Amino acid sequence: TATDELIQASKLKQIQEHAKAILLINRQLQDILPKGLKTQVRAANVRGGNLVLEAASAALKMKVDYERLHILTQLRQNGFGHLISIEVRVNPELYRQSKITSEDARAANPRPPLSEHAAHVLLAIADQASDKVKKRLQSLARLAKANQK
Amino acid sequence: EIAEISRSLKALAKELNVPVVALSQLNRSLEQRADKRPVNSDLRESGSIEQDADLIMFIYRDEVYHPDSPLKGTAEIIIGKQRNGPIGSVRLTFQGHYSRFDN
Repeated sequence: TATDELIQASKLKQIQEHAKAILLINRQLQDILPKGLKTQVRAANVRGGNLVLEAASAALKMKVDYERLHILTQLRQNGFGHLISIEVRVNPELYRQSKITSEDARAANPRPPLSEHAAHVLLAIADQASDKVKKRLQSLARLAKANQK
Repeated sequence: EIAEISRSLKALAKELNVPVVALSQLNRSLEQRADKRPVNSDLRESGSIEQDADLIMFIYRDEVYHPDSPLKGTAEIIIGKQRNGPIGSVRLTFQGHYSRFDN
């Protein structure tokens, strides 16, 4: 299917570009991080010289912040010389790849409040409409909120 | 029952001197074959409506069966039966977003 053929190639391109680097960092973090932090802290994104780490809780973020310089130094020694800064965020059960899959084809932010323009056109039609339709058009135009200036 | 409905609609068309368009579903057996375009035999299995129809038109979309078809957005209208004209096929632009066929 066309949808399926368009999928894998895009995923592979992302891995070639930067997901592989994230995976390598995640592998390195397992060696760098101490005992109970290895499974609770992961690399989420890499952009230019900035690395974004995610901690399961704010308390864990503090522990990561304590060793942040150690992590950055070791990543550079292992070939990530481009990394110069680390941002630590708190992420609970929120699924990284699943969020990407769910909101991939353009940000879906629906903003449907009615415009004063629509109310004006509804009233313009109401002038030519029969009494029954005129009342419904005026009712819809009354429902149209704007109040600009 | 379907044969009587088809006969009654043809009688209605003659009575009022008006074209009567009736929509029909193709038989499920066609999906088992899925190798060629729809034919009159696909409708005969559902009430022998062919005998009463003056014009039979089939709708075929290659993109539905083959998403990688080069005919994406094109629907083929197949003339399966015609009393006052030729049989053949017409390609139309199918715009699903607008629920419209264009020439």
